[PDB]
Amino acid sequence: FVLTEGNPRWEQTHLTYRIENYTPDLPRADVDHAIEKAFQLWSNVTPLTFTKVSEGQADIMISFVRGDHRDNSPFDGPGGNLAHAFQPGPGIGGDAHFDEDERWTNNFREYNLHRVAAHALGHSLGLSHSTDIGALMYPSYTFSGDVQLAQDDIDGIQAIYGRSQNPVQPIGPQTPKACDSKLTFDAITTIRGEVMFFKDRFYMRTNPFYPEVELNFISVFWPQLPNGLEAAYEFADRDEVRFFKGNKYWAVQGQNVLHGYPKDIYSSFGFPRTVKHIDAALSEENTGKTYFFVANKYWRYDEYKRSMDPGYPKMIAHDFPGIGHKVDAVFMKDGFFYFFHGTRQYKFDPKTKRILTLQKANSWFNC
Amino acid sequence: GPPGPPGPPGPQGLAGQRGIVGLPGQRGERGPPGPP
Amino acid sequence: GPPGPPGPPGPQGLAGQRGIVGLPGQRGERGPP
Amino acid sequence: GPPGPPGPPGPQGLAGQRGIVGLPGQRGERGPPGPPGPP
Ligand SMILES: [Ca+2]
Ligand SMILES: [Ca+2]
Ligand SMILES: [Ca+2]
Ligand SMILES: [Ca+2]
Ligand SMILES: [Zn+2]
Ligand SMILES: [Zn+2]
Repeated sequence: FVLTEGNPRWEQTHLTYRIENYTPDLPRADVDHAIEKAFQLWSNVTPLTFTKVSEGQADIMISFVRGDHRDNSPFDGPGGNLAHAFQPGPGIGGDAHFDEDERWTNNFREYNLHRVAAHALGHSLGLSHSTDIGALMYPSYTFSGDVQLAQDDIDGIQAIYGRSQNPVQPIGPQTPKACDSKLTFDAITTIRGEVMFFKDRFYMRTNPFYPEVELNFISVFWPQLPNGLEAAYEFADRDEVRFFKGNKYWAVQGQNVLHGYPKDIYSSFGFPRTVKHIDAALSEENTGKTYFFVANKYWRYDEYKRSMDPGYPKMIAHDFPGIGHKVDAVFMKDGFFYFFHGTRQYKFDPKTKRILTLQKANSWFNC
Repeated sequence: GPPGPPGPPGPQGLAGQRGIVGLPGQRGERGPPGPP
Repeated sequence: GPPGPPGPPGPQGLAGQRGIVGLPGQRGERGPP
Repeated sequence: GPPGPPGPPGPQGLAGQRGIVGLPGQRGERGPPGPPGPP
């Protein structure tokens, strides 16, 4: 997080704001609400309060404007800069201007007003752009349907004003660090030539032609997948990547979620309802044999026959000696199976069923 | 003493950062059949 | 008098270029017999 | 009696919003032929 230069802050703990004008994009109420709710995310973690005066002068004037508008920071039409706000202070101080040339929505569609507002209001209270990709205060519009402060935004805002008086004390999601032992995984897939590891609402993109690991919100490519995936595997044959979350899964074709998902795992694959979820999964190079690990047992699905294989509720501790009792993630690359559990990665050899090399989970990165 | 005037404008704002590299394209269909 | 209003905010920065396009999918597999 | 001097500059305008994800690349070439069938 970054505190604006000059450390601008408000002296008065009880602030007032006002929605000067409105956008013809959303019913005045949906906007009042969107802004009401946004102001709450910040007041929820600080001693600050935000009252809305319907007329007169408010500490924060919120307005919707186009291109040039007597303020030094003209808008660029559709796209790009969605809005701006000014650091705390008198007059124009602490104001927010939303680029009207934008299509403001109260849904998933491009440019959800609420999500863009929570950011702006960050600048309005004294915060500047954070270098942490998972922060709300990161100069980039992403949106997975939910909008919350990241632990980073909470730290930064409380650095300026202090904590909420609430007795429990709110907390936000933390961002993963590629090169940090103890790092663990939720799922690992091989989407088109590269390998993507998942951790929370983030992915770590590893591509052979490039040297660096890329960290980012899974929503960059797939806004409508569920937050916190459980397993994922690519199926070359049908250029598909299936993601799992509990009792159902999502099929993604490159960058587009296919029509019809999520879809339950019991009907589509044939698991007993005793299996409430999949822990990890990987599919054979070309033999069309997808393996789904469920606790200490595993199942094998025949992708072509679109049905499980003969009596497969088999124990992992048998057909896969060593690896362990539990699997967090798994993926196949170069005829080898790389099992992940906790912080350790096993280089299992299917050919001779032997654990060739124990290693760091984050080993696959540049550390 | 009478209050002075306003200072100039803050320097230009930084350019926005580039975007995320697109995902790889779809693998090509399989080659044609074999010559009997 | 007052050495004075701190002055207006500089203009906002341009938006960053789109993201470079990704690579051309791996070639297909060798056809059937 | 005398009007004071000019105030300091101005806060630097906020940085620009970030770019937009890249289009996914074009599909790859078709694979090589397949081994010979019957004699
Ligand atoms: Ca104001
Ligand atoms: Ca715009
Ligand atoms: Ca409009
Ligand atoms: Ca898992
Ligand atoms: Zn403006
Ligand atoms: Zn911003």
